Amino acid sequence: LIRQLLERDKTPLAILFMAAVVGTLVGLAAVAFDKGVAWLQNQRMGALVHTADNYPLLLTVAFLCSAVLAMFGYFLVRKYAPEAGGSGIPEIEGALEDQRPVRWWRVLPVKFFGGLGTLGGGMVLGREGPTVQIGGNIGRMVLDIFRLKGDEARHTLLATGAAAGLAAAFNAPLAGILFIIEEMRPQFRYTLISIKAVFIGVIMSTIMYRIFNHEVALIDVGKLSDAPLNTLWLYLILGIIFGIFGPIFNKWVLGMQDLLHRVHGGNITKWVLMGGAIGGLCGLLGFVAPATSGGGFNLIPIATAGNFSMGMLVFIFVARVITTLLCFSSGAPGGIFAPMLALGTVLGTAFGMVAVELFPQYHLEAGTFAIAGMGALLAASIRAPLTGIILVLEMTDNYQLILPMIITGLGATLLAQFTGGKPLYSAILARTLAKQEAEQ
Amino acid sequence: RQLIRQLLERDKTPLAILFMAAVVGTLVGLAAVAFDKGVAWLQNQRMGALVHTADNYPLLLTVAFLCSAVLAMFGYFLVRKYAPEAGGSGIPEIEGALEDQRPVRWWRVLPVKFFGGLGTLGGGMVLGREGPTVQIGGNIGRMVLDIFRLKGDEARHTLLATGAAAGLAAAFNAPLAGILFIIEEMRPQFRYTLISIKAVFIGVIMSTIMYRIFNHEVALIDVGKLSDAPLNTLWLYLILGIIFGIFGPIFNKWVLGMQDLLHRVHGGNITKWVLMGGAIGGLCGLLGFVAPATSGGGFNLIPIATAGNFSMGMLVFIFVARVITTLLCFSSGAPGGIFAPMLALGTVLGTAFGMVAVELFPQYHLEAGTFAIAGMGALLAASIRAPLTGIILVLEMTDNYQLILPMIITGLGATLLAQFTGGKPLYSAILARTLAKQEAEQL
Repeated sequence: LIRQLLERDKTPLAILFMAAVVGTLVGLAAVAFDKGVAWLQNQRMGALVHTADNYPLLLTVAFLCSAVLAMFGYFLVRKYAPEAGGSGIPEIEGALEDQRPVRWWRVLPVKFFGGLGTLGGGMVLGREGPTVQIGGNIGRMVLDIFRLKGDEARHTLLATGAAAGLAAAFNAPLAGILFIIEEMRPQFRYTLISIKAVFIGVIMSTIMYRIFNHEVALIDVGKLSDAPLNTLWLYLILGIIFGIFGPIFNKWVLGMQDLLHRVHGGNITKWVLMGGAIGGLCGLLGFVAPATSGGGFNLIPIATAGNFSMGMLVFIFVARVITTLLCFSSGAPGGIFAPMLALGTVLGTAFGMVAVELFPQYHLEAGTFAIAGMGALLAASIRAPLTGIILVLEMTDNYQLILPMIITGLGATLLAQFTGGKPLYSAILARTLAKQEAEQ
Repeated sequence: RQLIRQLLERDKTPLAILFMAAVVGTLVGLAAVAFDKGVAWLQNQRMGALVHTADNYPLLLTVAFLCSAVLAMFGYFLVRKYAPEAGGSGIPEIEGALEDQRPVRWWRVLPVKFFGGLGTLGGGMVLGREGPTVQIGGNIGRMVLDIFRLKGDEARHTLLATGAAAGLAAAFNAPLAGILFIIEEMRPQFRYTLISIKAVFIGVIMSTIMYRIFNHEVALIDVGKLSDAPLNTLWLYLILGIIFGIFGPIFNKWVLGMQDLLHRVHGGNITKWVLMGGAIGGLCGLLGFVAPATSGGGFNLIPIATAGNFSMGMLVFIFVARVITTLLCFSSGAPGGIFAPMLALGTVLGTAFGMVAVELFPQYHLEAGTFAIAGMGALLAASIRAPLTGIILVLEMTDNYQLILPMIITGLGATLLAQFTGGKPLYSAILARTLAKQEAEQL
């Protein structure tokens, strides 16, 4: 009696089956990207050990290999795909609506190969941007394979691919679910089946991630002490000092974009030569000191343990802000999410040392502010606290301090609105839509 | 200075909303702490009285029957008079008040939900403390807004939201599930304004602070670290998801039939209603001493059934004689929620399916107790259709965050087979029936 009624409910089960195949296709193409970025990074620095007789020659070999990888990425991006260069999240936030197209023809080779080129070279970016853009474009690709002309299936499978990309870029299933409901809330349908397709995508993508990697947390810090009471106002003070800083590192990106848009003009023969020099200089800076340059997913346990002085922390913070403004605002095919975690961990440790020095009788531990700083800086700069305070907990497993994290996320997202500020993934989207409308 | 004075009075209208959200958070923190201390004192006093007068067995049976029936009649007569809307699940009468449907009364709801809702729950009925305090928060948000007469349109649907969120957060010690409840479950009712979503955060943290002041932070359920679920038994949670998805609309149709089946035993008058409900509360207080895991508050068995073990026949007896008493003690019209009895109904079927799976599948290295954590958030997601709240709510109070993937697996299965098989959310169907009654009593 079920088989005759199954045809009456056929077309939602079609969307569920496409969500189940998206959760395999991305989640395989995410683990392939992660293994590709693990390759030719340790292989790149292992190609450096048999040439230690001439140290400037070693410097120039590191500079040239990072520069040719960045030039490969920028040449593969600035040809065949002007929509690939950037953080990826606005270019599908405008594609959940009918404002920006998802052209999977020439992005899914381009974003993957350019992300390998700009991430194995050692630039500051961190892969969730390419992983979510690849996920959304796979969610658009598989709807072209099995021909479906529904005007809601393409809005459902894009959100399913985005959720299943973010749930494999971070091993964060719950944050992969809530990223759609928080960051892409005005670009969503929620018609009682587009939460189920998102669930199937997140489940299958996390299964295909954990079937290859065996790690309980992407950032391996142990069980820190739980934050007691009568010391959560220090987390509120950290929230205030991040809410002041939030729009400052939201105006700086949009200023550095307009600054670096004129150093090359519009032709790719200057953009490639500028971005290759930027990526090579960042690779040399990563060889010289592997704390100022490099991706965001190093240095977070090293800082949250407390293995840094105050002057080293402020030098790492200044040079890290400079290099994450230089290596992302040039139209790079990488993400700005993980460098925000690096900046948050650095300033959280720099505040935790101060809070331990000033108040000894609170019995503090300077790692807890380093944990809360990422979930506050994401809330201050992208204006999405609910999918930040779980994205920094799904890969840390420090669930005991879950209340000061909400306190500092609230304190960041309040003073990010008291000061005139906007979400970065909406400011970039509105700016490129205004640029496209001014062009056409 | 003059520049910060000019910027201060320009934004005086959202800042007043945030300050009232802080006041609502502190008030529901004090109210829920007083509610938990009241029901704890009532349960401890009743058990101490029965232990003191436990000399002869028929006398001990009769005094334990008269207790939690005198309190039940005091919790029913004070509801059926002065407050015809209080005696329900608490939450749907403010889900129909996030809109403009139901009136948000604080005149005769707070001294009803904090007198009868204390008296019929501290006596030891099946219903949990989740239901009263969310309505207490949503009805004290209007009291906070009406003590200073702000009278804004965006203010009322913000202080009806932060009261519910902070009431849930002070109920189950869950500062994520409080926000996620009225982000996900209240999606057809709550309006995003980018200031209300800050006011809800303010209310949730300022109520969780006033809860963690009085109750020391360990857990609500005493299961520390169960075994993790590897990537070989993840399909086995999906079968329990299918089972709970079938049980989804099979449950809360018994509620739908019982709410109109117990309407014939008393009609509509107060005297036969309170005399039926006194016998119901006395039967439940008797079953809370004859076999003190079949009935009660619903939290006295979850560290027992999750960590330790019952027998299989004992577990199916607990499940059957718990289904037969949850409907009997809730659907009469009592002040109490179906979060905690739903969790108690989920953990027993989870432990029973775990004891089935550890015997029929020996070659999985299965710990049988870890399926009950999935079963709680599976029956909750199947009968309320709020999976994203139901995962994080049981994860806030069991602290087994090492298994978050089988939780989403069984929530997916439960929601999918509760949507394919024709079912409705219970907290929306109760609201639809009460709205139909309100529109039909006039015409």
